[PDB]
Amino acid sequence: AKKMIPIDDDKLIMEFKDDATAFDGTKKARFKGKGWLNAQLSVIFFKLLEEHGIKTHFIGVAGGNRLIVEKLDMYPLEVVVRNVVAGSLKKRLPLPEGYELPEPIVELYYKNDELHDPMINYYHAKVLGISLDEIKKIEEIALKVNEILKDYLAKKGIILVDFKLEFGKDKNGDIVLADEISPDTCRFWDAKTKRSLDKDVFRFDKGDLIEAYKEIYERITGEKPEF
Amino acid sequence: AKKMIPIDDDKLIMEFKDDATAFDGTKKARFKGKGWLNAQLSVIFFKLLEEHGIKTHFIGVAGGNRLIVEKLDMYPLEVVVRNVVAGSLKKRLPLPEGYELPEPIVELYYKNDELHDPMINYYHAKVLGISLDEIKKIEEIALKVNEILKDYLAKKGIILVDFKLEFGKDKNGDIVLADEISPDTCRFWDAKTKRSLDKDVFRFDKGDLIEAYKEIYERITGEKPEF
Ligand SMILES: Nc1ncnc2c1ncn2[C@@H]1O[C@H](COP(=O)(O)OP(=O)(O)O)[C@@H](O)[C@H]1O
Ligand SMILES: Nc1ncnc2c1ncn2[C@@H]1O[C@H](COP(=O)(O)OP(=O)(O)O)[C@@H](O)[C@H]1O
Ligand SMILES: Nc1ccn([C@@H]2O[C@H](COP(=O)(O)OP(=O)(O)O)[C@@H](O)[C@H]2O)c(=O)n1
Ligand SMILES: Nc1ccn([C@@H]2O[C@H](COP(=O)(O)OP(=O)(O)O)[C@@H](O)[C@H]2O)c(=O)n1
Ligand SMILES: [Mg+2]
Ligand SMILES: [Mg+2]
Repeated sequence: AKKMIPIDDDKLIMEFKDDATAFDGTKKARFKGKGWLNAQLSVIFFKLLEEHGIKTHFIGVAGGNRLIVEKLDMYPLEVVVRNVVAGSLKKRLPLPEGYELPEPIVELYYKNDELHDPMINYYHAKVLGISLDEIKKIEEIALKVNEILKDYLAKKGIILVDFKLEFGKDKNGDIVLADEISPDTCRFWDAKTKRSLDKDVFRFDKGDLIEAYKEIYERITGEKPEF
Repeated sequence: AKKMIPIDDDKLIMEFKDDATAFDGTKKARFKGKGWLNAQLSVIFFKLLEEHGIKTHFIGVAGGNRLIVEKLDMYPLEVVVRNVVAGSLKKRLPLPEGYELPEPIVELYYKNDELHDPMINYYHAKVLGISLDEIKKIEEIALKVNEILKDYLAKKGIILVDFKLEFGKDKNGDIVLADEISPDTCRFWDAKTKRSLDKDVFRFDKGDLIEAYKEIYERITGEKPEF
């Protein structure tokens, strides 16, 4: 869904594409303007998190669908935080879609195509070269990001159902929030109707993706998308 | 593979059957004497662990295939400890069968038929009513059991590849080792040849199960099985 283009030893161009993919790449479509929306929303979320003292890779914008970001030594992880039961959590817990969790759940996934991103725990992570201290710091950050995003979104009639983060290490060996934060990588539900305003619209044919992503953008910024 | 028969409020009969099952119950056979072997080996392992200060449910033997055990409030968990890469670990880590782990891996599985025993982490466990303190105590015990069994077995030319444990709570709220410890619930490899002396013989048609289980029994006790 994104192009990464080097600049020097220090930074990268992160370009968001109009392509959407689901079910291990077996479902595909293109949505004009999706790249733009995902980029803008990432910018907005990264700026919010920075103000709250979250170290992120965001440096700046490079016009349109492109962000300027700090190059990191990436952890091969996808870190999922979950507030409300949806998606794959229904295969691990005998709870219905929409069940409100008594506290957030953090799941670790091994980012590995050959193995299709299997869930892992702290012991697997250690065998992968990720110390317990590092894992603990990663989850601590993910849970803080959760709090800030859910609070900020709740005040806008949006429930943060779950979401995925990625992380890397900077030259100082600090753990820095990376990749993207968009309706591609989060579940957003309208607080009243409880309907999806995210990639689930594309996954399960729930309506128009662009319209749902625009709606998210409008309800967050108070403005209509210019493209 | 086992019958559980109540006695009073305090204890249960644990009866080991000759039935073997694999691949979510899609492969089945009966092996005369398997019940006997599994019972005896469980007794031997529970006695070893008790001597080492592991609290287990073992009370006594009730002749033949039947053990007397303390009734516990069971945790709905299967706790897997792994020393050498085998089985499902090959789908989570890009490592070959027989790879020696730099340290043991503990995996938690939600004992749930509808969901087919999915792997879980500490956060899922908490939603299931299992506190972090409880999980930490459970893994602490599993890792101690690992050390004792692998040491004791290594001195007998047997590598403990991985194994599954189960636990419950007694009336004092102590965490007590439960269920069974047998060639059904462990991977045992001959140290020299590295061949399976466990249920994998039945899983992948590697030879005779009874002969492999007898071999385990003989190499552990120094005596031939009487039945
Ligand atoms: N700051 C960063 N430095 C280096 N790599 C990054 C950074 N942020 C994200 N990445 C990586 O760049 C890629 C972004 O493109 P994406 O479409 O997400 O690829 P993928 O299909 O591998 O997830 C991902 O592999 C992601 O982990
Ligand atoms: N001390 C104990 N008290 C109560 N239940 C136990 C104890 N030890 C084992 N169990 C449970 O009894 C059953 C033993 O029979 P088993 O064939 O293992 O059944 P299952 O197919 O459910 O694993 C299991 O459900 C196990 O969790
Ligand atoms: N490879 C992945 C997997 C999940 N996710 C996101 O992480 C959250 C958890 O998704 P999930 O575990 O239910 O997986 P799916 O339902 O997406 O298959 C969802 O918001 C997904 O959008 C992601 O961005 N990338
Ligand atoms: N339901 C289960 C699952 C695994 N196990 C044991 O736990 C260890 C880990 O097995 P595994 O995770 O590779 O699963 P399988 O290879 O048995 O499918 C093996 O020694 C199994 O014999 C068990 O006793 N009961
Ligand atoms: Mg990605
Ligand atoms: Mg059992």
